[PDB]
Formats: sequence, C-alpha cells, structure tokens
Amino acid sequence: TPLMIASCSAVISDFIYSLHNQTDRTGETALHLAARYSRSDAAKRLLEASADANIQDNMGRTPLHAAVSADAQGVFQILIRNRATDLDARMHDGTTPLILAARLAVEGMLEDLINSHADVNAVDDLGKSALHWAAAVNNVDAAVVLLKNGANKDMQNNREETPLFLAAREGSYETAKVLLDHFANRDITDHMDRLPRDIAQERMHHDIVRLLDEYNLV
Amino acid sequence: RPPPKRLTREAMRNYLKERGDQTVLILHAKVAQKSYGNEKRFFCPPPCVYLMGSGWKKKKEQMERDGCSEQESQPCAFIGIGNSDQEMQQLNLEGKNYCTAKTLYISDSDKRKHFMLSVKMFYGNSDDIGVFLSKRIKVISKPSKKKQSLKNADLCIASGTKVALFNRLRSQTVSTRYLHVEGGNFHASSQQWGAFFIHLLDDDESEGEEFTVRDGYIHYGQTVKLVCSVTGMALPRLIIRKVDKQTALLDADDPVSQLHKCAFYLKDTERMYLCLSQERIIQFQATPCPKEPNKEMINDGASWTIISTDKAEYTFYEGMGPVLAPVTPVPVVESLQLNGGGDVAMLELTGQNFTPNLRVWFGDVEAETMYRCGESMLCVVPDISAFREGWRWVRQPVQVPVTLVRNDGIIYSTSLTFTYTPEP
Amino acid sequence: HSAVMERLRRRIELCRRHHSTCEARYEAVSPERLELERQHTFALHQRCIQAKAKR
DNA sequence: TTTCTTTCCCACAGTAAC
DNA sequence: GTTACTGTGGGAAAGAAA
Repeated sequence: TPLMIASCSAVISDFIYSLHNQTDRTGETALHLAARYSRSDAAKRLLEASADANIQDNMGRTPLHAAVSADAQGVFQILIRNRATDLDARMHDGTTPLILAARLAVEGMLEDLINSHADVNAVDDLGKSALHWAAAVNNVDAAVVLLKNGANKDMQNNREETPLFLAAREGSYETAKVLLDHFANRDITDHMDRLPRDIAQERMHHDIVRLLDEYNLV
Repeated sequence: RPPPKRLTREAMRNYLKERGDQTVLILHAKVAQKSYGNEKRFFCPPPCVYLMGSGWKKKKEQMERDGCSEQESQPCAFIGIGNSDQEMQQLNLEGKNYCTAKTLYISDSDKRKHFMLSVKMFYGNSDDIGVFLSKRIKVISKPSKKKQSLKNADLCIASGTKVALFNRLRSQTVSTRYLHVEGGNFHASSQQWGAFFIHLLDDDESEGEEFTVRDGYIHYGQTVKLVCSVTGMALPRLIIRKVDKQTALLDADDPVSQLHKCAFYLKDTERMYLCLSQERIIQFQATPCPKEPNKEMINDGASWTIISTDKAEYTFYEGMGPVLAPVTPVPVVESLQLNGGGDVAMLELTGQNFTPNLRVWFGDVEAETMYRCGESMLCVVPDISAFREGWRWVRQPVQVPVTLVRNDGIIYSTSLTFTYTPEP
Repeated sequence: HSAVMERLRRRIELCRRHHSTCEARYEAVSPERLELERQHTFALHQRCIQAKAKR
C-alpha cells in the first residue's frame, strides 16, 4: 500500500531502493494502478525493479489491459516495449488487449499491438476475434489493419457468427463494406441457419441489405 | 396517446425504495428429439414459464384502478419455435403463476441444428408486454446409446450444471412423471418438474452437506449428489449407473450423456436404489442379481431419464407507467469493468441486447452513456459530488447501485453496484 | 497536457458521435418495427378471444 | 469392408367418442 | 365393447463418415 500510493497518485525508488502486493477489492498490483491512473513514471520504476507485468487482478486483467482500457499511451508504450509483457494476455472472460483496442476506439494502440506481433486471430471466451469486435463497433480503420495483417475474415464465433454478420446485425455500413471489399463470405449462416442478410432484413438495416445483395459479387 | 416520458429523478427514487420488478422466466431442456414424418415427440421436460415478482400484481392493480376487467388485465402468452412457419401454442396462465408447454415439438421439416423457444406475451387488452426467448436448444436425431468420447461435449452432463429426471411407464406419454419437490420432500409429479444441481464427488467423500464438489464431466460409477435448485433439499449421495434391458450395470465407465436412461444407487446402504412406484419416491433393493457379479437387474420404476437443463430469465419495471412499446428486448449486464480512474473514470459494460436508447443510472443519477454495440456499452462515472455535497474527492466509500434505464421509462434492474473509493 | 487532453477530447467525441448515429438509426426504424409487432400481437389476441368463446 | 447417425417403420397401450 | 387415433421406444434401412 505505501509503494502503491506513490505510484498510483523519488517516492517509488526510495521505498524500493513489498512490491507484488494485490489489493483486496480489485486485486490490482502497484503496476496495475500505475497503468490505470496512467502514471508513466511510476510504471517505469516498477518495471525497472524487476516487477511482474503479468499479474492478473480480480477480473483477469493485467496492467497492459488496464493500460488500454484507461487509454494511457505512456504506460502502454512502456508495457509493449517491455519484452516480458504478454501481449495476448487474457481476462477471465477471454478478452485480450488487442480486443479492448478494437472496442474502445483508442487511437493507434491496436496497430502498435499488431506491429509488436500480437496474435490477431486470438479470441475471447465467446469466440470473437478483434475483427469481430471491430465489426460490432463499426471501427473501420481497425478492421482494415486487422485484415491487412492477416485476420481471418470468415471466422465464426461460438454462435457461428462471422464478422460480416455482426456488422449486418448492427448495421455497420462502412465496416460491412470493407469486409465485402475483401471478399468476406456473405453466405455463412449463424447457429440458427441465419444469413447476415437475414439478420439485416430483420433489424431493418436496408443499406447493409443493399450491399449484401449487390456489392462486389461473383 | 401520452408521449414517451424520460424517467425522472423522483421516479427513480421511488423505484429504488419500492422495487417491484416484473420478471418473466423460462426453464427448459438443452436438447430436443426431432420428430419425423408426421410424428410428434413432445419436448420433455415441458418448457415452463414462471412469472415471478411482486411487480406483476402491482401491475394488475394499476391496470384495474384504470378500468380493466379481470379479463383485461390477465397476462396472456404463447410459446413457439423461433422462426418456424408453424403455429404458436397458448399457455393458460389463469390464476396460475406459471405454466408448462406440454405439447411442443420440432418437425424434421426444420433443418436448424439449434433454435430457441419464443414466448410472445401481452395483457388481455392487447397491451403489449414483449417477447422473451429461451437459451438455445440443440436438435438431435435420436439419443446416442452408443459410445460417447469427451471431444463432442455439450452433450455430457458436467458437475455443476442442472438436469431434469423423468420416468416413463410402459411407453405411455400420459404416465411421464418428473422428480420434483414440495413440502420439503421428493415427489414424482407428472405435473411439474424440478431442475437439479448434479455435483460430482471423489469416491473418498464424506457424509452430508458442507461437502466439496469437484469440476469434471460425469460418467457412470462416480458418486453424485442431486440438489433442488429452488428448495435446497437434496438426495443423499448416489452413484449413477448406466442401464439397459432392466439391468443396472456396475462395471461401466462410459460418461453419462443426454437423454440416457440410468439408475441411481444409494450411499452403500446395501444395493438399494431410487425408484418411482407410480406414486411417490420410496426405497428399493432390486432383488435379481444372478446374471453376473456386475449386472444387477432392476424393477421398472427406477430407470430414470437424465436431461440437462437451462433457464432464461428477464426482469423489468414500468417506472413511468404504461409504454407504447414492449419491454422486450431486455438488457442483461454480464460484466462491469472500471476504465481508468479519478477525473476520468469510465465504465465498460458488457452483456446482451443493449440498445442505443439506454442510459445507465448510478443510484438516482443518470450518467452519460455511449452505446458501443449490442454487447458493449460505455458510460461516464458521475462526480462523487453528485452524491455528497462537499466532497471534491472521495472522503469515504459510497456505494450506489448501477441500473439500466430505457428512454421511455422502463427500468431494467441489474444487481451490480458501483462503489466510489478513495484514489490512492 | 493539452496534447494528451486533445487526444482525450477526440476519443469521447468519436464515441459520442457513434452513439448518436446508432440511436438515430434505431429510432428512425422504431415505427416500422413497432407496427409490425402489434400486427402479430393483434393476431394472437384475436385468437385468444375466440379460444375463450369456444369454451 | 467398419462405425455411426439420421430416417423409417410399426406395434404396445392409453384416450376419446360412441 | 368397438373403432379410429396417437406418443413412444425399439429395431431395421439408408446414408455418411472412416
């Protein structure tokens, strides 16, 4: 707790000259707080003094996850630049930093993670790749980068939904178009034999239906 | 007609005080025997549909205190098979708080591997309630009495899950009785059916309650303990044995599957089993044995059927009175993570069926909310000041509750509870 | 701080705009959706009424 | 050939309406 | 008693996966 207060808000270094102590409520370590409150200097010091950058807190998040969630560019650079750091870390629900990067509309961390060799076709416990999340959220730029760096465009999640399908359900016209551009298979049914066109017609997403029907065919 | 009303601060306070939520709820099997030709193999157990919650009554009263027949304020309801071109069957909910769907079945005309039950539901005066669906159900062309490996699960009971148990007298659909529970003891009603926790135990297990369960799928030969998911009363230790041709085997390692006839041996009393005597549940011994030292013949009445069970559950509240639309689709909030801290705290919510028209409320405070997608939503933790006059920082832990609220006033309760804490 | 803050203003505005788009996509379609549901509710309610008369 | 899985068939034994 | 019918469960037939 004493080391944690300096990092979370000379102090970090002097106490060190405890460390991996987890809190009772959240279960985060000093590194986690440094990441969350986005205190860059503190995270560097904690790492310097050989800290474990992969301790999971009560929900499975490591400091890197905390880093993306809090959009802390500095702590994030520091953790990815760190070798020990697991980039394909996993929360209890299977969520990965590459995925939070897709979801929270954070500038560039998704590509930095990709460039620093994170697995792109990794998936959450529901079996959703970042490309799937990218479609749900209609994050076109992330969708392009995931695709250029070899994502599986026709990947199916536990419910047999492809990324094109989630875009069809939410009506992500721009991402839906990009997936089509890349020849995404528009004929892959979900677990209840439903075409993305079908999910789209139901939600009255007329443009996505227009695209499924006439865009980049044969 | 009265324009949609934004839930007000005061209305929220009232709700937090009273809290008379209305909640639908659907219990059912995870599997279903597909019916061929013009047959009809009804879903067993029969999908029950309880209507829990003090709110349903408050709604009944409110409707009448506005000129409604006993017949105008009666929740109605039909059950069906997802998107199938058939006919939804009606459930009679008069006076009853629940109702089973005794004659549901899936033809082979339907090619889907899965489907989920659709339960349409409105009030007598055609006022609309919503459409709630069951968790997915898998279609099987016939149970597999053959061998079952541990790669194609979803078909193997697993310590922790729930299951229903029913006995079928001489092949007559009208006999079927399910292990149930009422008045503290185990019945065998051919009316209701209970879901049971089927915990796996290591042979070196103790006596009664306060025992420890261990993960793992269930194969015959293990010591399992069945508990009533509702009442709590449970059956003393047992050993599920694969059966066939009236013989309760002892030498069987095979993993228990879906819709598998099996007998339940007791706590090494001797060789006594658990049976149904066309009435209630009473002891037994299974005299026959001289066939082999590992193939104890048993009397027809304890060869139950094991089937795994799930439960879909939705709950809402009319926080601003009647609404033009249905309360369906209901928001389930599975995970609630904090994002950052202090001056910027935000909250990522993940769950199902979210929609652009919800704001999340922290106690009686409405917080800005950004819709990401059906399963993800973000919102902004409101300054601690909004809960403690002076406070420019969190002087002490203040735990308010989190809750989703549609734009027309429906309020969907969660269970989660954001707690403000001092920034270390 | 202005550079980082500027990145922050930029992120929320993006979330905010995305939300605004989805809500409007959703609301614009509400009438079409609500009228289609009521049409079905009517059919059952009509049937619920006749089922009562048969008794 | 094997080994299953999915479709067919058909006869117990209850119901229902005479 | 007589008749016409209908879920079920068990086993044969048709395919489909080794």
